[PDB]
Amino acid sequence: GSPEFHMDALGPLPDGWEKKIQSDNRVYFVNHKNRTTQWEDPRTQGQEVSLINEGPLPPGWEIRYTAAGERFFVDHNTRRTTFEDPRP
Repeated sequence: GSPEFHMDALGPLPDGWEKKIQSDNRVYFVNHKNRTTQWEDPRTQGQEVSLINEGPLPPGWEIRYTAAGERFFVDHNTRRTTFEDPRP
């Protein structure tokens, strides 16, 4: 009797951030602790450094998972999805 909710409730609201996806595939973020909004993924706004300091996944990029269970990368600069590219 598994609930049709909280399937992957690790991503949405982990500690402060709140991620809501837009039909463009742009996730909005709202961190309520520090009060900040971020487009696509929180690439430390312009600085693009905080999630670069130990982040081999979220440099304002997105993992896009296909139903088969494959995660790709997504960059908003060129509007690209790709197997890898930013960091292994």
